[PDB]
Amino acid sequence: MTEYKLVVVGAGGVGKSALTIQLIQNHFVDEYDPTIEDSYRKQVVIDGETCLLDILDTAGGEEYSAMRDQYMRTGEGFLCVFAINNTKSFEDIHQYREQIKRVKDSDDVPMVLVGNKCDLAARTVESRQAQDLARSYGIPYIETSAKTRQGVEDAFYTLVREIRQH
Ligand SMILES: Nc1nc2c(ncn2[C@@H]2O[C@H](COP(=O)(O)OP(=O)(O)NP(=O)(O)O)[C@@H](O)[C@H]2O)c(=O)[nH]1
Ligand SMILES: [Ca+2]
Ligand SMILES: [Ca+2]
Ligand SMILES: [Mg+2]
Ligand SMILES: [Mg+2]
Ligand SMILES: [Mg+2]
Repeated sequence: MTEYKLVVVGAGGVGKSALTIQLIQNHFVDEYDPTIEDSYRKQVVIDGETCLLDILDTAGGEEYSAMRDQYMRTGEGFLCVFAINNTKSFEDIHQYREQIKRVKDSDDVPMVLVGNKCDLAARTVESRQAQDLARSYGIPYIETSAKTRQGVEDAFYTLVREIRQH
């Protein structure tokens, strides 16, 4: 069956792990344990196709950049995650995108921009601001909450649908 190798990137604390765990394991991780490099695999049906998702959950932050380079190399699509209550995380996105382009040696990599923590009310990144960034990259913008599950399947499945257009 078809395998989709997805990679989740973005600043520390934005919810990469919580998103992945919610998708794969159907619960919300409330605590914060920084990630080094974790993988999850699960068989799912997406648009009638039985397939295997292989999801790489990466370490966030400029300090782990070198480590990510090699682990990121076989990624077929990337979720670029910021949190809607963390302006710096949004400002950091372009650096993650640039890393992706470096590791894939391509300007045309399947990606989705994800604004996570949309259950929180202390919003400092407005939807339109993120829409505009995504538009510049030619990719979708989707908001998610790993806490409530809002948008979580949509984000990951949309990434699969972007891979399929490549
Ligand atoms: N309210 C709310 N909290 C969230 C959401 N997603 C993650 N969090 C919280 O934010 C914290 C960090 O989440 P985590 O997934 O560990 O972040 P990360 O991006 O994997 N960090 P790292 O790069 O260090 O591994 C946790 O306390 C988690 O519960 C969300 O959608 N809503
Ligand atoms: Ca929990
Ligand atoms: Ca390279
Ligand atoms: Mg993590
Ligand atoms: Mg503002
Ligand atoms: Mg398209």
